[PDB]
Amino acid sequence: GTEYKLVVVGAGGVGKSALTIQLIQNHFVDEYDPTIEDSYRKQVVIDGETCLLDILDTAGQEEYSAMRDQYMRTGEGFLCVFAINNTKSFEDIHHYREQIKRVKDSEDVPMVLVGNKCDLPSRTVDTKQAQDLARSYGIPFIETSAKTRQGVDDAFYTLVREIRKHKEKMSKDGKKKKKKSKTKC
Amino acid sequence: AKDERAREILRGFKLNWMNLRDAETGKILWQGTEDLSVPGVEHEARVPKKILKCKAVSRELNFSSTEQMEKFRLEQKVYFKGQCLEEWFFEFGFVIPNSTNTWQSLIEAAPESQMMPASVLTGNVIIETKFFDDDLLVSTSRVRLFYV
Ligand SMILES: Nc1nc2c(ncn2[C@@H]2O[C@H](COP(=O)(O)OP(=O)(O)O)[C@@H](O)[C@H]2O)c(=O)[nH]1
Ligand SMILES: *C/C=C(\C)CC/C=C(\C)CCC=C(C)C
Repeated sequence: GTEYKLVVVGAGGVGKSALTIQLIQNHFVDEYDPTIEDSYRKQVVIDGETCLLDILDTAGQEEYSAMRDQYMRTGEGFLCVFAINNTKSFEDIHHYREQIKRVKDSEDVPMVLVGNKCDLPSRTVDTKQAQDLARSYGIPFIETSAKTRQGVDDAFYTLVREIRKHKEKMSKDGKKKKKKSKTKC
Repeated sequence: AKDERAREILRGFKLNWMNLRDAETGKILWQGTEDLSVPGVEHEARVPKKILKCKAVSRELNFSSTEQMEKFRLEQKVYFKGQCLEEWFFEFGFVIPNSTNTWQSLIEAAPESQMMPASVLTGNVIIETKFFDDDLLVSTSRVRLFYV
């Protein structure tokens, strides 16, 4: 019963809301949904362990300084989303990564790079360009379409696996300090 | 510039005293007033062998510094017959210019199985201590440890 706070960031119009709705409700934008979108708590099973995902779509909140600070401090893992038909959204990615790193004052924040709208033929960002960026950061890259649901679960589940690796590493370090920090004089 | 600042700090830096107490009872087991921190000459220290039976010891270092330091800290390497037995990192933090400060560190004993007898340790232990201000090396000094 562990809660993972996952925060979806990226430029306006990249599909952050579409991706979140597709994860939560198993369907693409269809019928009218008057729901104010902020955070949502969803129970899922990843690799046989039940957990709660607290998923924040930042589309509304990113414009407000105190809200940005708060979600970057509280978020455990970050989906950094661009659209494969919008080179500007891809160029914006490093700004989001650097902001998150500064706010958390840490160099290994769990993150996954997501190239959304991969159902579209008019691509301006190559898979290889995106892979290279992700390799340079040491993080996974996943191509998604919120429209077809391709890669949506994979994107969020991969991020949870990145958070678990981070948390398992911190618990081994804490044990390793306890053992190392005793003297024979 | 960094070379000049390290020289300035060491010039204004003085180790006034040090002692070791049993952590549980607070009784002073050993006291030194020698500047065991001087870089040039290997220093000797003769500490009572009962120190090895303490569950933990409290070490207090009292020092003065004319120069301000942001992140005053220590690295200690403990060598047994020339082999690195242990490595320790201690941080003091911000040193006020022209201040005199007492720095307390708690050192807990390893399990009884891993403890080494005074008869094996005595004369074979060298403690190399490096004093830093952030990443700037101020001095290196060495003490040869006897258990009597
Ligand atoms: N073709 C296609 N369109 C998408 C996809 N995801 C989102 N969109 C559309 O892109 C627009 C912006 O999506 P939205 O989720 O509002 O983006 P946000 O501003 O990042 O939350 C909307 O018109 C969506 O229908 C996708 O995977 N494929
Ligand atoms: C448990 C045994 C210890 C901590 C050995 C005592 C160490 C010294 C005496 C030398 C310490 C030297 C400096 C603080 C410069």
